[PDB]
Amino acid sequence: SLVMSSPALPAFLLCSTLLVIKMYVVAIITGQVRLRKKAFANPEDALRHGGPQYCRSDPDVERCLRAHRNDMETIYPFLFLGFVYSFLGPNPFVAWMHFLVFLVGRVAHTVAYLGKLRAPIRSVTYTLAQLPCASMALQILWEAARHL
Amino acid sequence: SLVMSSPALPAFLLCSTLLVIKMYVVAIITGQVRLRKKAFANPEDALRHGGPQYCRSDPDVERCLRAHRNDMETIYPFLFLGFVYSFLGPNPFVAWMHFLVFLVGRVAHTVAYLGKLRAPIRSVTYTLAQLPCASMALQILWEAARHL
Amino acid sequence: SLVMSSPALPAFLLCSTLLVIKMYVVAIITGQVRLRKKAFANPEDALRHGGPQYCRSDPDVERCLRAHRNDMETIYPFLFLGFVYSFLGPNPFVAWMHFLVFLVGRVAHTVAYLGKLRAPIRSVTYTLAQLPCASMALQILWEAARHL
Ligand SMILES: N#Cc1cccc(C#N)c1-c1nc2c3ccccc3c3cc(Cl)ccc3c2[nH]1
Ligand SMILES: N#Cc1cccc(C#N)c1-c1nc2c3ccccc3c3cc(Cl)ccc3c2[nH]1
Ligand SMILES: N#Cc1cccc(C#N)c1-c1nc2c3ccccc3c3cc(Cl)ccc3c2[nH]1
Ligand SMILES: CCCCCCCCO[C@@H]1O[C@H](CO)[C@@H](O)[C@H](O)[C@H]1O
Ligand SMILES: CCCCCCCCO[C@@H]1O[C@H](CO)[C@@H](O)[C@H](O)[C@H]1O
Ligand SMILES: CCCCCCCCO[C@@H]1O[C@H](CO)[C@@H](O)[C@H](O)[C@H]1O
Ligand SMILES: CCCCCCCCO[C@@H]1O[C@H](CO)[C@@H](O)[C@H](O)[C@H]1O
Ligand SMILES: CCCCCCCCO[C@@H]1O[C@H](CO)[C@@H](O)[C@H](O)[C@H]1O
Ligand SMILES: CCCCCCCCO[C@@H]1O[C@H](CO)[C@@H](O)[C@H](O)[C@H]1O
Ligand SMILES: N[C@@H](CCC(=O)N[C@@H](CS)C(=O)NCC(=O)O)C(=O)O
Ligand SMILES: N[C@@H](CCC(=O)N[C@@H](CS)C(=O)NCC(=O)O)C(=O)O
Ligand SMILES: N[C@@H](CCC(=O)N[C@@H](CS)C(=O)NCC(=O)O)C(=O)O
Repeated sequence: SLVMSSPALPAFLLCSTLLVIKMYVVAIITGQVRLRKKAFANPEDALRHGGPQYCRSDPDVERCLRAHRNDMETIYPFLFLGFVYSFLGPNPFVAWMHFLVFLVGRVAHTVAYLGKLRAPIRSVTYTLAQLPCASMALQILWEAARHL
Repeated sequence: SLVMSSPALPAFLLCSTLLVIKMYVVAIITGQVRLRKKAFANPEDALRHGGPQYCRSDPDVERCLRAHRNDMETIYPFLFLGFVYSFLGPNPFVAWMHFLVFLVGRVAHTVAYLGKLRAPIRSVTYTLAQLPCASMALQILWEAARHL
Repeated sequence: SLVMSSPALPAFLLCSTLLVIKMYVVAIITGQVRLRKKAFANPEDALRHGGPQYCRSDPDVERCLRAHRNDMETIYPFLFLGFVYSFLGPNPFVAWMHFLVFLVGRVAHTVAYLGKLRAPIRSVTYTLAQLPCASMALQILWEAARHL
């Protein structure tokens, strides 16, 4: 199997795929919140689900959308950086720590966001998760630059 | 050519690149709608195109933005999952079916969204397209986990 | 090192990683603008930073969010297209030109957006940067199609 192309790759693929699934869960929650609160973004949706007055914004829906957007701002770059980083021959344990800190940080972020936890809990989880991404980005920069 | 690294890879790259182009088409449509409806997000844009009163929201522009955002929520994860999945040695026909269902589902989604088709047509196309993504994610999870 | 899998790869990884870092910079700027202008998206944030009246929208915050969103609409597809394109054996100089035009175009876009430069400066930078992406997408299409 090509999952063995590098020792850090299986850990990366586990963490990344869990995070993609976590984003799908946010999307599912968002749809459920729209139905429950009867808050739809499109008139065609609203007319199917009770009438035109239900084409409206809702704070809980908007919160779900913010969580999903923040995921796109952070998890998508990780998918790129973590994949490349896996092939740079990092210490396997060090790489696992990068991926684990990101995974735990991001799951905590979603819990803090959707669960409306007091500030600055969410902000701290965001910052914690960005640390390994910054670290990987710099390592990739040096490796890329040195092969120019 | 490295497109032959795995039998499913060419089909994946065809479907993915078509979907990226499809997203670019949505971006082009969005700009055209902004010009036609004179609905700009930035005061500097509005002042070039008729005056400050044209820095305003428009329902058709917002609809285009929702379609593009939903594309980012779904197509970007597919780019990751489909790429990895291509290297896991899936049955070539089975893989083609995963990629084809996603491609057709997503093109239908954009048509349903921008064409304002009655509910739940768009919702069904979204769900249809998510099915192969869920399938690929689970397969990657097992492969990654088993190589830990 | 696996950065040498193809002659264009180091240049791609340099430009891509710089762009990911550039997006992180936009995220940092966004947070700084929220604090400075006291404009928070969440009531829990606002209550930590002065009171509920600071859960409010701000034009500069919204501008930062638009820049970041446009980055997600354009840089993320480049991460995919540029990576694949690097392995298609393009002329090294031609590939460097694709990556450089995208990098310069996108950095200019962010400067034009956040710096509120007169129209159509931002629009032109967007269009300039999309050109190499369109070029790469078409090349990938042909390579993928021909290996079906
Ligand atoms: N419009 C809309 C809409 C808008 C916002 C959230 C949701 C949700 N969750 C929906 C939503 N409604 C339906 C639906 C309604 C009636 C009958 C069937 C369906 C249906 C069937 C499938 Cl297979 C998949 C999804 C849906 C579906 N999604
Ligand atoms: N501002 C703005 C804006 C805002 C929203 C949508 C659109 C569109 N579509 C625009 C928009 N205006 C121009 C433009 C205007 C006058 C002269 C030249 C241009 C121009 C030239 C090139 Cl090469 C590329 C793009 C544009 C362009 N885009
Ligand atoms: N809520 C919120 C919020 C909302 C919008 C922008 C920002 C910013 N920038 C913030 C924000 N506040 C804090 C913060 C506040 C008090 C004490 C500590 C912190 C803090 C600590 C770390 Cl390690 C990282 C981030 C933060 C942080 N971020
Ligand atoms: C991966 C998906 C994670 C979902 C996290 C669910 C967090 C919801 O948690 C809930 O939040 C409510 C406020 O929203 C509170 O009223 C509840 O006390 C709390 O249980
Ligand atoms: C406030 C400062 C936090 C910024 C995060 C920096 C992340 C550190 O990352 C480190 O960078 C070094 C130099 O590039 C490398 O030698 C290390 O391998 C890398 O882990
Ligand atoms: C990849 C891009 C797909 C573009 C799909 C275009 C769908 C537009 O379709 C149009 O929608 C209008 C409402 O918006 C209707 O008034 C028209 O009858 C219909 O033709
Ligand atoms: C409502 C239930 C729909 C959820 C979508 C699940 C997608 C099924 O996906 C399947 O999962 C199996 C176990 O992981 C694998 O053996 C199969 O290869 C895979 O196709
Ligand atoms: C990668 C991050 C790029 C940041 C670009 C910063 C551009 C800010 O530039 C500033 O913009 C202000 C309006 O916003 C103007 O008042 C100032 O004259 C100008 O210096
Ligand atoms: C307004 C027209 C601009 C559209 C951008 C097209 C980008 C051109 O891209 C070119 O496409 C050719 C055919 O696919 C290829 O042979 C070239 O390698 C490629 O650079
Ligand atoms: N787009 C972000 C940029 C900065 C950021 O990501 N901040 C973190 C820590 S405060 C966050 O959780 N933002 C909430 C959000 O993006 O909705 C924002 O508007 O806040
Ligand atoms: N962000 C999505 C999460 C769920 C989702 O993707 N739903 C599908 C099926 S109803 C959709 O097409 N959403 C419309 C959209 O994202 O604007 C939403 O707000 O609806
Ligand atoms: N989502 C974009 C689609 C088209 C686009 O990307 N346009 C460029 C050139 S005008 C841009 O900079 N858009 C500003 C933005 O996305 O906020 C939009 O709404 O404008």
